[PDB]
Amino acid sequence: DVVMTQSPLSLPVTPGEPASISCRSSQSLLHSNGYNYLDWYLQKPGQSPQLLIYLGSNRASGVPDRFSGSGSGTDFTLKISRVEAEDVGVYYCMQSLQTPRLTFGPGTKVDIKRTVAAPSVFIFPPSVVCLLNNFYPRGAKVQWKVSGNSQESVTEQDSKDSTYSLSSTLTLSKADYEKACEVTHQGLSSPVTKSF
Amino acid sequence: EVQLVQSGGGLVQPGRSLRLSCTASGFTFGDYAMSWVRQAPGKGLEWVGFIRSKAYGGTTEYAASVKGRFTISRDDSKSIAYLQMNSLKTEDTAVYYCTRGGTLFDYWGQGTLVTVSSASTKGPSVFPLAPSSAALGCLVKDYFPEPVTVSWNSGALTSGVHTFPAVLQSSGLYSLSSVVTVPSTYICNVNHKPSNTKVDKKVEP
Amino acid sequence: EVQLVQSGGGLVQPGRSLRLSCTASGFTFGDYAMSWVRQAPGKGLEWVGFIRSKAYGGTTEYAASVKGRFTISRDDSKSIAYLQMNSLKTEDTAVYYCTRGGTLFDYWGQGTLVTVSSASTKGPCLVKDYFPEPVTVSWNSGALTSGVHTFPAVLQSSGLYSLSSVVTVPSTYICNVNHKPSNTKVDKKVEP
Amino acid sequence: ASTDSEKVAEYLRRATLDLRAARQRIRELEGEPVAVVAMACRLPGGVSTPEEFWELLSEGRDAVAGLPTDRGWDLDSLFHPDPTRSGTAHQRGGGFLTEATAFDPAFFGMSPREALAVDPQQRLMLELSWEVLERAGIPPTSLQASPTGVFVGLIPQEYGPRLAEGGEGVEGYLMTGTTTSVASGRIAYTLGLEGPAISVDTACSSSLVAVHLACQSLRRGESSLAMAGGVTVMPTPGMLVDFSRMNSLAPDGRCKAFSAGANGFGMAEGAGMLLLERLSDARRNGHPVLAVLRGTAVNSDGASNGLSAPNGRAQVRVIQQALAESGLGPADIDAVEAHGTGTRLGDPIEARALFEAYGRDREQPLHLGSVKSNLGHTQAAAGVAGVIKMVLAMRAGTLPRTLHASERSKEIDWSSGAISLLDEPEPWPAGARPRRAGVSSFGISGTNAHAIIEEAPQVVEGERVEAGDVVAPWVLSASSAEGLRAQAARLAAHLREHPGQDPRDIAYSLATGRAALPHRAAFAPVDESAALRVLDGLATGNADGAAVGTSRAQQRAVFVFPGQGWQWAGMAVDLLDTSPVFAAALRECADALEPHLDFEVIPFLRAEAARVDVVQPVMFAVMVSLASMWRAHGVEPAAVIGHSQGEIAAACVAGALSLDDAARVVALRSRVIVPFFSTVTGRWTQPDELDAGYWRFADAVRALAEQGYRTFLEVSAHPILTAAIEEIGDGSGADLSAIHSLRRGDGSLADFGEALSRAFAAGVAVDWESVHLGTGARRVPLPTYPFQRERVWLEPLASLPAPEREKALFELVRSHAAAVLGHASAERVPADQAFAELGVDSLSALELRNRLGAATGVRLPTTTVFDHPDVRTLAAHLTSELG
Amino acid sequence: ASPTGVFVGLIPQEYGPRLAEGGEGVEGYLMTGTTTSVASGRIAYTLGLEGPAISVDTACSSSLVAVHLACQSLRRGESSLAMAGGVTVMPTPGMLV
Amino acid sequence: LAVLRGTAVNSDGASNGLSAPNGRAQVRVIQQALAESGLGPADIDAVE
Repeated sequence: DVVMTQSPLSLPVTPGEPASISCRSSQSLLHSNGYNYLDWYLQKPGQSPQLLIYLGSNRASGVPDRFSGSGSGTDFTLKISRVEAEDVGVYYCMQSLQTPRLTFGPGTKVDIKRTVAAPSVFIFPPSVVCLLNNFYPRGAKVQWKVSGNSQESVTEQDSKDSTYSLSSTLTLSKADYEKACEVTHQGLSSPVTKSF
Repeated sequence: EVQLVQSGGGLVQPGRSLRLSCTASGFTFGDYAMSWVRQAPGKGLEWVGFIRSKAYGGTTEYAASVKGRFTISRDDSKSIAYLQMNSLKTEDTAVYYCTRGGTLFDYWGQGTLVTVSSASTKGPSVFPLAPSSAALGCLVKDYFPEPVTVSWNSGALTSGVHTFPAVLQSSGLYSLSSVVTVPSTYICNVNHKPSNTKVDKKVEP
Repeated sequence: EVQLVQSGGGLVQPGRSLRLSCTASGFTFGDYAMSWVRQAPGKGLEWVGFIRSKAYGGTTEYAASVKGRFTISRDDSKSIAYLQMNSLKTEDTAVYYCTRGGTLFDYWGQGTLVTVSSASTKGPCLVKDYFPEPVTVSWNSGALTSGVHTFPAVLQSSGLYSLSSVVTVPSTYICNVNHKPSNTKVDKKVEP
Repeated sequence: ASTDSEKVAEYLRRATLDLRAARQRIRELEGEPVAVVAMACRLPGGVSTPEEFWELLSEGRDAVAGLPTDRGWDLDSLFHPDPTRSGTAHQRGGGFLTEATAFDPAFFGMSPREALAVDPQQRLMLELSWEVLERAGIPPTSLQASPTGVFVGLIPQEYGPRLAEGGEGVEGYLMTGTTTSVASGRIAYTLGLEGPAISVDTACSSSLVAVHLACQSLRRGESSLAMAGGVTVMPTPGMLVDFSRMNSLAPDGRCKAFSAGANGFGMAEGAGMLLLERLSDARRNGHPVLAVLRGTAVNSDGASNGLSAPNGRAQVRVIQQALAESGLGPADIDAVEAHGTGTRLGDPIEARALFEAYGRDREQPLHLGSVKSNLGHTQAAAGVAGVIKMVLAMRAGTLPRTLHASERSKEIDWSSGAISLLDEPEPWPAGARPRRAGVSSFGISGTNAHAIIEEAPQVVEGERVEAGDVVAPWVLSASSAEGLRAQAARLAAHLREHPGQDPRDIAYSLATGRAALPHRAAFAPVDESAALRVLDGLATGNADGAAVGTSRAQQRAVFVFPGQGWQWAGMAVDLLDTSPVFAAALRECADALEPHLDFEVIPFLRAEAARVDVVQPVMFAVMVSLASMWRAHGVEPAAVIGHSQGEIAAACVAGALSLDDAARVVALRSRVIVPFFSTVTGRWTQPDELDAGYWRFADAVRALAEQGYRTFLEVSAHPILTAAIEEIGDGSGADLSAIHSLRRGDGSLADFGEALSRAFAAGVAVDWESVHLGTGARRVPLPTYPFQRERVWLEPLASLPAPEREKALFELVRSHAAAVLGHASAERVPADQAFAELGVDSLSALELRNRLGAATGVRLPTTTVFDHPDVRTLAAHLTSELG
Repeated sequence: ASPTGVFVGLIPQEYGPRLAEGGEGVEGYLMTGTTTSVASGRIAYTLGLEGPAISVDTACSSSLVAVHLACQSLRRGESSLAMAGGVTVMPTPGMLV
Repeated sequence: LAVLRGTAVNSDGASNGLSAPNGRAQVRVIQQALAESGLGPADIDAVE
């Protein structure tokens, strides 16, 4: 009754070649009638969700032929043919054995594959900020200590280049300052610090 | 063809009441069963309620954090679904969707904002700086509501702009930031039509 | 891709036993449910029985007029269904069909014919008192092929079917018969 | 949710919906019907329009006159007492087109020397395509870079001298004028289409094969618009000489189908053309629908007895295939247009095949008729002509007659009675049973085809009408003054023939459906009789009550913002009270006046009801409202300039400040008492730099003219300082034309109408759709273009003394240009015209360059023609290369 | 009498004398032996095939156009077999002049 | 011997001359043929 996608949550893609998303489940469904009660959904950025494939692999009308499901009752996996533009968003695995479904699930993101370009680090002395630039793949750790209160934001996947940019702000109110800012990236070595 | 539209939504203080209208056309509305889903602003999708069909009669079941809070309503003369609001809470601020089907979520609606807060339109602050270099920064703080526009050099330079999305402050206000580049005469301009405020600021390093 | 190729039948004396086999092919035989339908000669259709799929168990409903006279068994290793004829009683003779599906009758396979009762060959223009089952006519030694009106056989009090054939002309006619098990050609002419 | 009780229901519903959608897609893909939109034809006799063809069919005449004389045929040794003598024909007549000799090369871009080498077939096809495009209502210039397939059926034949011997003037163009491949390539190149272009030759069934291929291409979705037809024009009597050898030609040359006096099939010539589109797309765009094609079939006779003799089994099979493809039963056809070749042996075979296909199971007697009795055999032009006749007669609800059919052939059985000859006209009224018909065409190669035609759906009914008061302008364009006069005369005559028309309908029809040719004339009518007088005046050649102007490659306009001058401002009535845009363009600016003046739309009316501090805000409001009205009516400026008080309006229209916010921010004190030219600085400036600190007319206008804009729209209630602008325009460069928006004392919308007419006459692009957003007007048929044809036919140094040197150079350049292009009248070529429209190509370009280099002894770049597309530009460049 | 399509690409060329000046031996076969439409008809008549026989002329891409048409006809299913090809022969040196 | 996938036919349109080839049209022909064949540009090794 518990299903998690178990597929790469990021899953970078590049057009031309195909891809796939695995979907591992708990004990198999295999309803006595002879079907698997598993569905797929796709969410475009800023769009309403739409259905792709219901039980088994019988993708509904309107859906392009490039999509095709498959899998047994406990090893469902969705195959996508040659990758094109868009199709970037969140994909959801949906079960049907338990009617009172609460949450669709974390889902798996999809984005265009790129290189491991390193980030950049800047500081802004005075209520101060620590921002970066072009640190694909997405990911950054902020551990202001000089911790507990912070506030950050992240933009989209940099359509023209696909290199995310981030900005985080130190939460302070007034002249209570009497006296750390480093970020670790997987495409980067030991973090660098400015510290005002 | 089959069209679904939603109406009813806006700013309401905590403890108010409201209703939402879902309109269906192009199919026999009697057979299908309506369901309402809600997506938090920056989180996943969580099911809210589900009303059965008169063929089986029946009613809804709702879920946790919504049971006993507000109810549903469904008609048949004009196929208009109604979702009631009772004692709205700030955490309920999220987009709402109305879609066909009770188990297989078929063709969806379009969504409605429906925000809950207790504040008033304010004037943004600026507090800008250029410490050494270059992504020049002119933040915007303490403004309400969300709609706001910013630009650089009175909307002249638009190459590399990295304006970041809004974030809710603990006081109910919002804070912004905007940096572009200068790897070397630059003025930051922001407008807040809801508060009808014009602010242009020059920043030096 | 889907055939049932049922087989197994013949002539059986009253108070005996027999069996029939329906052979699945192509589709997954496990999920579907089998059924048997019998059509009496010169009649409509009637339902015999069916067996549920393993997902719902092995329940078998024998309708009526049988009540344990016959039994239906299902095999999944070779995907073969069996109907066990037992204690046949006269009117049970018909052509039997094996169909796929419990309620909605699918591809329907094909039928097989069985007979009943005990008698012997007798030999036969009335062409009366024969019981192989088939009879052929060679009108005018196969020369005259016009105005033929051969009619189907008719059951009598003690079997021993009878036939009929006639031609007309307002104006040299042998009629004649053939009998496969006995070869009792009689030919002969007629003048009224 | 009840398990296994409701969940399966949703899945079943979804599966049923998907299955229904898939089956609908299959059905649509396999057999979607195609609709017929337009009509074009050129038939023997006096036929030039389909209506004339229908008239001829109704009166029941024949177009057999005799051999022509313009083509220079010998016409004497073509016959002899001995029929076996070489070079002797048999036919002493037939229907021949009399317009094959004439052509209009100037309308398209083609040099006369090149035009002299063009085959008559592709020569006629261009005119047919243009007419069929104009008739459907689609402007010819609209279809650019769009999928539009072209299919033509032709026969090679021979036109001019052999390639090996060559010619004198036409040497490098003998190929492109005397081949079959270019028959569609030329049309595609002229119209700029991008659909497939195919030329197919299958003897007498070429047109039917072409329409079948077009239908298949439309069904597959490869192209969204199709165009098919056939043509056959012979310039040499060799065809008759050859066909006389096997003695298959009747002496007189008349086709007697199914008659007792069969002698031959004669000969004739003609052309036809159709436009096709699938029914759904035609319905969506509102294109006219005449009839619907359902199914066709193509087959060959196979191993027939000999080569020429046909077979009946193939005909029966193809008929059955055509009937089964469209799913129409054999007892659902009312009439059939047979081949009707009239030969001795073909007629019994065709009759027996028709009896087998239809007459075996018939309840009502089938009606049979042949069009070749009226015209004779037209080779590839056949087939399509039969479809044209069928659709015309079936629209008119009357079956035409058949000539020389009073004596049925004895060799053909008629005892069945299921087939009735059309010896007399038969009414064909509409009824519950949809009307249908079928056509056939058999060639000498062996290929044969059949088709089924059905009546248009009865859904056009339901039109509403509504009166009105706004008068719409009338416009018309041509390619020359004579063309303009002829077009005006034709329009006047057609209007006289058919009275009771609606001025709105005619204005709507003329607004959309005609190209923007560089010879324009427009006006505004008040009566169906006064417009007739105006058209008669235009035909005579005097411009009275109408605006006439000639302009090519001039389409951009510029607004000019003056200061004061129209202080009467009496046009506060209507406009903002009647015109929706002017109404919506006044209050928001008036709302901006509330902060410090409380001056809304109503107090403007109350102030007038019949001090610059209050005139200036209303002046700004009038400026912005008129600018909004103009920009909404399709005309947008390329630049704007302002007077001392016009810079505020210039900033408002340039986006320097918001629509209403510009008003009371520049006027925060409120009385002080688009790429545009900054009048204070005399240069182009961006809207951003305008601020509070911001708050040579000849030089500005001359610079703007140098930039490439040659007109100005004076937005004001009265024309002010326009004469100075005109005078400065005359003194530098080309003529500079300006038009006022409105004139003091005339607040009627007719003033705006005539202003729009003048703007159109000035070459300003106008969006007629905004003018006709909705009035209750629909399309009405109109006459086509009046071409101006002429006969074409082949048969088998000073040392800078003065600017007078510049005129000498210009004259010699003109003479050389006339010489190279083959213009026999070396008296005049257009001056402002470029070279791309004169028909000069690379072959002529290098010859002209060599001639010029030899004439003046200077070195000239090869690509100079690209550098100087105009003769004037080349003359100016060469006159500056002295010393 | 089998469904079989023929598609041939051709460019018309002159071979003998003009029709108006027919020679001694050949008088009535002049046009039958030169028209491009009969090119496929000859094959369809000698082999007895009963299918669409079309001659297509589209300059240097005639063979490819014919192949495409044959492929479409086969896909639609109106014929069970097809033949496609092109040919070009220069009988007189007026071409390269 | 081999298998054909799909073909495409198109016209040059309005070029600078009747015999002047058009550039962008051929791109459309190739793209339409590839799309009809249901393949990608990376699946072709040689071109004649």
